[PDB]
Amino acid sequence: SRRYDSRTTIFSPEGRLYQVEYAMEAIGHAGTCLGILANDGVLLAAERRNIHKLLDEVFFSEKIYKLNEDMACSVAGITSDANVLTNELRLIAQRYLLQYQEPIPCEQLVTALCDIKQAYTQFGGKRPFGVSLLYIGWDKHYGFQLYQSDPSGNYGGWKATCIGNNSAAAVSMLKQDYKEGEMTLKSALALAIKVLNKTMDVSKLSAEKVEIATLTRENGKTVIRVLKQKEVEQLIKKHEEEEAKAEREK
Amino acid sequence: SSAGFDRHITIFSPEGRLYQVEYAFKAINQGGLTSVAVRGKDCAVIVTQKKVPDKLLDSSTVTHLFKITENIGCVMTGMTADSRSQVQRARYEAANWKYKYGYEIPVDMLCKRIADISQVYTQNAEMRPLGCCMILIGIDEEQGPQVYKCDPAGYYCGFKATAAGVKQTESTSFLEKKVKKKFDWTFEQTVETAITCLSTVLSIDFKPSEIEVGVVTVENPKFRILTEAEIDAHLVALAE
Amino acid sequence: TLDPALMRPGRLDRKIEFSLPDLEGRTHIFKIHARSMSVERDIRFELLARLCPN
Amino acid sequence: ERGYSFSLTTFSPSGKLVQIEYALAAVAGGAPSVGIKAANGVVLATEKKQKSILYDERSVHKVEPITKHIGLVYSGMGPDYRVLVHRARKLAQQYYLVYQEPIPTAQLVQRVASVMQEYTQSGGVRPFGVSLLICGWNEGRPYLFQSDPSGAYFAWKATAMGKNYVNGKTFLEKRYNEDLELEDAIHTAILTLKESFEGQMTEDNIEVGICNEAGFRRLTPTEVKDYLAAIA
Amino acid sequence: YDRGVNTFSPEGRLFQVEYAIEAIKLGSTAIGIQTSEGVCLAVEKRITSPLMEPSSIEKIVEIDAHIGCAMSGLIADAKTLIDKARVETQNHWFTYNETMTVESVTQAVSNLALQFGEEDSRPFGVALLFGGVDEKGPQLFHMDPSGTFVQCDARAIGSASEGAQSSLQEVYHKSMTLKEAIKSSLIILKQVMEEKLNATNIELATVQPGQNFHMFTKEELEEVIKDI
Amino acid sequence: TGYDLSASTFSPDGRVFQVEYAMKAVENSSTAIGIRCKDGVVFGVEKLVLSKLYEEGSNKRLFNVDRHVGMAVAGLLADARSLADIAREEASNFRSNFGYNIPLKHLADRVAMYVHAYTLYSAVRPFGCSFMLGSYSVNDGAQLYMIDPSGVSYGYWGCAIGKARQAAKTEIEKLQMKEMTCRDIVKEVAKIIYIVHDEVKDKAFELELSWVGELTNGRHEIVPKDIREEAEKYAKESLK
Amino acid sequence: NQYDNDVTVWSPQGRIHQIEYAMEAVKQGSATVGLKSKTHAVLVALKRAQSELAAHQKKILHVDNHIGISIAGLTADARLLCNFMRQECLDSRFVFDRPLPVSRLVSLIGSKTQIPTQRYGRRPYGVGLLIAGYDDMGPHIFQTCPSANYFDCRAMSIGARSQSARTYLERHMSEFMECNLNELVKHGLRALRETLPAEQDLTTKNVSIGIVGKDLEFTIYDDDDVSPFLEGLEERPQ
Amino acid sequence: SYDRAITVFSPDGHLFQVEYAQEAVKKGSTAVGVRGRDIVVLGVEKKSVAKLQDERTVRKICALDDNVCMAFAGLTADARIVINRARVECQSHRLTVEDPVTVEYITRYIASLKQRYTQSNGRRPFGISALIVGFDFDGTPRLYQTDPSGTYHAWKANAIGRGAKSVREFLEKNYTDEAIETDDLTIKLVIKALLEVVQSGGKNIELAVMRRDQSLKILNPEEIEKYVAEIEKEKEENE
Amino acid sequence: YDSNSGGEREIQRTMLELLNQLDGFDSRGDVKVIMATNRIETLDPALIRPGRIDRKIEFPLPDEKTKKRIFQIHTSRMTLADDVTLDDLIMAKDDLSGADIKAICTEAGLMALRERRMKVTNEDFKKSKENVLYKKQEGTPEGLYL
Repeated sequence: SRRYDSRTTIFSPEGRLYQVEYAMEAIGHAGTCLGILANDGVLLAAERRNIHKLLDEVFFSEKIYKLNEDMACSVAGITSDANVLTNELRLIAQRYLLQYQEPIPCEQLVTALCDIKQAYTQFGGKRPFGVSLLYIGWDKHYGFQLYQSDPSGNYGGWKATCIGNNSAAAVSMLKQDYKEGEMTLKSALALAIKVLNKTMDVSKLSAEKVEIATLTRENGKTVIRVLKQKEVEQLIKKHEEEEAKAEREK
Repeated sequence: SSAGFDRHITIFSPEGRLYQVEYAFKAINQGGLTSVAVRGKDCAVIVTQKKVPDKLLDSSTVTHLFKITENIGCVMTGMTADSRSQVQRARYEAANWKYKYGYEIPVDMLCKRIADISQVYTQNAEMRPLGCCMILIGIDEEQGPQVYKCDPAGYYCGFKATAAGVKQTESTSFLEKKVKKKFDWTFEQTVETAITCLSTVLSIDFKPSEIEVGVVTVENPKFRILTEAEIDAHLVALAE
Repeated sequence: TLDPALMRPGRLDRKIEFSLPDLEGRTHIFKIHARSMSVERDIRFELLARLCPN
Repeated sequence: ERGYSFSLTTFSPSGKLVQIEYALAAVAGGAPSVGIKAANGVVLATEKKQKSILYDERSVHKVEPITKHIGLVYSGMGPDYRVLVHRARKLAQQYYLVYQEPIPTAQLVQRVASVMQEYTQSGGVRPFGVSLLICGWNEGRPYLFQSDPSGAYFAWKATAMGKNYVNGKTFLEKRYNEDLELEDAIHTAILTLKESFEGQMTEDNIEVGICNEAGFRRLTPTEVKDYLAAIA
Repeated sequence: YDRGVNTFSPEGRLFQVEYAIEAIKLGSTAIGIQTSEGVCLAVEKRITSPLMEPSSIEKIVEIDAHIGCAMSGLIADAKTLIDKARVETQNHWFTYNETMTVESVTQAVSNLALQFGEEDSRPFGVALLFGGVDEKGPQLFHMDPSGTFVQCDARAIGSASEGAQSSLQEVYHKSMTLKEAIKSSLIILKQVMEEKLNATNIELATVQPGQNFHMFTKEELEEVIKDI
Repeated sequence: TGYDLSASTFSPDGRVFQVEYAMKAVENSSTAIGIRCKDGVVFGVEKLVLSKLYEEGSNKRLFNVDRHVGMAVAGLLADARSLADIAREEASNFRSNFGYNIPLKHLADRVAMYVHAYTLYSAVRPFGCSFMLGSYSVNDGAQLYMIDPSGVSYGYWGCAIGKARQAAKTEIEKLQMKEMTCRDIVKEVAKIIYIVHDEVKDKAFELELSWVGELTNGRHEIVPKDIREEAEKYAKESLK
Repeated sequence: NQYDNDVTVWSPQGRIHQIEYAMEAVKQGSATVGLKSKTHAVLVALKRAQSELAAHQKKILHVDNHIGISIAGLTADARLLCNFMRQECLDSRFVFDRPLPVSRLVSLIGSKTQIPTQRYGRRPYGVGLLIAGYDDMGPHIFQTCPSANYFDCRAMSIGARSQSARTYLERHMSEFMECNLNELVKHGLRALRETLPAEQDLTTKNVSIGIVGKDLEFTIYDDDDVSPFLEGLEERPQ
Repeated sequence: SYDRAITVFSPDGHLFQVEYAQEAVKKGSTAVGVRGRDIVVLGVEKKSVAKLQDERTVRKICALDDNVCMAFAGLTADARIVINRARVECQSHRLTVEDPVTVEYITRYIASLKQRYTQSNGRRPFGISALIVGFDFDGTPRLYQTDPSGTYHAWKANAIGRGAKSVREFLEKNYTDEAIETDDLTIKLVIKALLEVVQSGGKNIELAVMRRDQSLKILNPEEIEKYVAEIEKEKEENE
Repeated sequence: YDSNSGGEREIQRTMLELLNQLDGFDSRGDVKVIMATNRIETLDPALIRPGRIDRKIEFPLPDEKTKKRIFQIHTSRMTLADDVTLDDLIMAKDDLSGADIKAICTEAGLMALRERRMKVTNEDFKKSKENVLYKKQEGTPEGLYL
């Protein structure tokens, strides 16, 4: 009756959280995402966690969820709890357009989700979300933006953030190697291929294990580009050639 | 092992099992009673004894043979209070089939309605799963007689001859050797094997006052409870 | 550490226990433990025993 | 009820969900199955036995249709299967009353699993103990999907669930090539069905359903007994 | 250590309502005296820091026009009982054109003193002192989180609960005056408080039959101190 | 222990201890018996007087559900008045919907399904009561029913509820049933209450008799107690 | 002790302990005695003061022109059943235009206090009543309990040390019929003074008397008119 | 539909969740605020920037209206619910009563919200503590504060966060009227008080002033350099 | 605790005799006693009681204010070259004690001797800060609190 209640609401006697801390320490297992911007364009690197030979890959957007005509996201956590939030956040962006006939800016979409994730932690005794996801996009006020979501309902503005615990070493690379206003669509992609070559434990960076989606602003369209099969491989052959050239000083 | 509250409410064990439903499987056996269902080629016999311990107790308010509709009869094992609540569900949803659809409900469709109700009682963790069994007979159009069995887990299947109650492993093992030797089954061969299977497992060789026969016929599709005089007719006929 | 064999009559008969002061036995302690040191002659000790419940 | 609605599935301090891991243990102790996609149709093959010779095999069915071209089997437990079948039957009709067009097979699995995920997060209930294999030939190319009690969805070519699935997983990894026909797929689905079955494979020990481009077609035991000759 | 919130003791009492009366002892003390010339009322503010501006801390709150109050316990739980007691005097006047008596104010407050539960929360944590002048002369009432309404002649509640009531019965009689009751109360306060007695630690509120609006500020409180 | 808190959980062998605990609460109560003759039902309830403790005629356990239906409640008296209101309210809706007097076969089944429904959930407890239903009709004769706290309700000729359950029904079956008028039964009930329950634990006690049948024109009423007083005079003749 | 917590949980002995813990709440209250005659129903109560300056807590409270009750338990459960008690008397006054009989009022009370003794999450109403009424068949004295068992009695007493009051009433129950008012009341207050220590007694400040009868509306006397009732007495011998 | 009490009493006469929620306020960045007669000042410490990432979205000093300014403590998720709730209330008060909302009315809205949010059932209390600063009509500079229990006061110099007792003890020995006389002296005083909280290299100190005639204006990082320089200049003149 | 073996008896008597010899109460001549352990919760309770010890001095954790002297004191008896920066090493790392800085100073001393030098360069202090101090950085609630 009352002895079966799990009490996902009460503070720790230490004076902090007890249930959300378990998910925020869990989120670093089995997921790796990142995204970089400093100029026109923003990317999203993903990672195929298990690529078995008896699989279809007929969806062509596995971890990237194009949630709007101007935005997309990279999710990591419970697979099925992602599908609840991506169905919700896609629908929040559309009731805004019904009300104003104007596309939703990137700032006040993220705040609309983080109020939902918080409310399932305070009251109700509901299991909280174990989902940390990223944000890209373009608005009419600032432009190309990045955001980092948390299971606690906290967000923030970023330029080189990540998700996975394996990618905590990548932040040490990104603090070491990052440019302020010198991004291209080549210097940003070759940096991300350099990150996932070291942070992932897959040798030689097999092209069926990574996934890259970019957003550019062409004329008035905000083209969300999902690049597929051979441009990944020649990016690796570009990266392996530059590693073979720079090692000649040794 | 016991993890969390797996011994108390309907949740999973670490072994991939759960216990409150398989505790309910032996919630039937405290009645101390056995029911036998036998299907023939043109009939379906339901035979079940009763125990009358008191002389100050009626012989008409005891019998577990219950009439669901004019063409569907049933027998109830398990405990008594839970069995009668299962019957009023069966009487009610057979009536809504007539009001909604127009024709008479099949005996196969009625066990889907019952087993889905028992699913939910398993499913919600804050209520009791009604440990009792449920055996139905009836004549279907262009299909012959049928025998079905519902369970407190919430599953059913078709049958040829299967008993329930306390003695299953002794009664069904008798009925396996009886069926697979490919005997004839007309009317009285079905009734005589339905008596002797209960009479060899329990080993009583009774008097015609404890068992009740609930046979239904292709020629007479009405569910019919036999009289004490004609039960004696079938019993002395198999006594050579 | 109470032996029933010691509570046989002949060894231990009467029960005398000690309890806590209500208000004034505490203030009895405050007045004794302050004359030995140089204190102010314009202070009170009832306020201190109120701040000491147990 | 009272209004309790408190979730009984919480995070472990290690950071996992314990009850969903236990629901996958109930799936592995179920009946084995095998589903193979072979470039013109999908073959679902289950392993259906009876505890005695007293049961009636023409009563309870495994390979089940959904609308006209969408088949569905399972490998978990019995009574939980009939709930989400009846749920998926009704759910495919609201697609048809709105869009007047048969539902794509990718669209059910987004919706059946969204029922099933939200079912675990809610309070007072347990998760299901049934994994599914949903298939169907829509828009030319056939499909073959798999769900789970966590509510995730995948896209296989040739998978196997139930007991001894790792033995069938290595067998289908060697036997199944990139492409076959439907008749080659039925031959190799039976050639992996009795990896851990009994000796006798009659028309009643297995039950196979296919999805042509003409539609879902469940095989009667006559053709199963006629194809089981010179099998494997 | 988590039993039922609504469970009788094996001895017969309650669990959580018993703990509510214990939570009054940590609050500040308050003294009110009923006298036929009028009801005086006193409290101690217990200022914690000189950066804290004192006049935003109040304990005396007027109710309608002639009824004061004195809270002792949790501050924000008392703000719910005050805001209801103000409204329930206004519904009495805009349905009857007369002032609600001091006794029948406290009846309306003491109804939801123990109306907590799961359906239809926790008990409150403050005791009150309602004092006022109505048709039966001046009145003074006392309540508690157990909803035990009662009338007192001169009740003293708060931290000095036992110490003040013993000293108060030493010097009290029936034929008091108002000026005698005011100076007698602060004698009790300075014996039980720990700081000095100035114009910022205490405050008064005296309601009279003629001067119905109880009115007492600074620069008069200093006059009462320096005359004793 | 550990399985005997909620009425929804099962024991590891398959029973419910919350129902088992409530039955022996009814066992710790004074004796109330009932018996029917060929044309009526006679109730008898032993009633305890501690020293004075009340009036002469307080808290009588011979309730009156319908014009032709009686009660012989025994056990926890507070929950007995709850069932008496539910049975009162049930018989009025049969009158309003259908337009004639409630048959006793329904009225036992309608109440027992309400008793059964409090044995399924963790929110409520089972009723700690057991009672008798006695009626008489010109088209159905007299019936006598009996409801336990579990909900098992069927017919009897003579039953007994209380501490002296098995000790009183031993000599009830020594009587005859068909060849007795209910005027003879009244002085036969009075000795059974007088034989059992010796004045050791309880010195003084009362004896209330209620009676419905052919002599009372189907209406239920108390017997003329102060009038003609043939019960206790014939009962105290068994002094040896 | 694990089955001694909730009201829903039974016992392996067969006795619900939350009702048994509610009977002990009634014994904490002060004592009061109700009795009757052929034509009158008089209940006499004993008040307790909290301090020397506070007033005595009132015990007898008026309900209707012919029904008045006493109290022996909590105060929240007192007024919660009191507001239910006043409400039912004026409904039948509004619908049928007649006063309620006393017996069928109390049957509504036992049905009222049954629900919070069976469902989960509710406490029993820990309170004791002495309902004294008058209707078309004579005066009545009813007592209740938190176990929802109402008793039709002629003379009872409930509260602290009420066993000593009952023994006085058993050896004087024969004289409680041919007594008009003055020896009817002064038999009642001799039962209260036997629930007292031998150094204090009734002082016209802790005692109230309510009388209802044939030609008399239910009237509560306290502290002024108790003094004509407190005369011609005798001290308790020792 | 949830019926479960979370905040109950203790055997000694205290609570549980309220003392636990004040612990989360103690694990926060410090933010102080003083007042004057024409201009108010408030600043936050422990910026803890990654120095490669965006910073316009990490701003934790906001305004509810054109008069009232916020500065909270504790966890950041619970602050965002209270702020966007209080923006609605100070906007709906303007709909009924035509005035700007006083600083006294908006703090009773927040404190009475936070109390009934602990009174009810099944609700995790907040873990924030606000500093509400705003100069009302007639030119009345004053500042209030809140508490997770639901109490509110009026202070002249507040300190919250991790190590508020050290900062409040520093302001306790600083009861001058001269520091509230000059404007830039009071701003440097906040910089002096926030200096002994964190490492305080003039880059982790975000302050904002309001001269009771204009909305809040964040001072520049070049302004914070000149203010830290004049603080270090006058401090070395003790010889 | 008292056991039955001959292993603990040499401890409990010596513990009791020191408590006896400290408070023999005959003539001590104003002997001051300073006692220091790390923990207190698994200690002798009858020495925490008054009558013997009435001073319980605790040492709470320091801040980055106390570090800058400890960085100066540890980088004082060495060949500190005039091309090094220590203030960046203070600003970056937020949890390190006197043992850690001394472990940095020795690692800074070792890296100078490897490539056959006398003074210590700035990159040595950077590489010593990034090699030595990566042993206990685990567990902090960043980005949640304000």
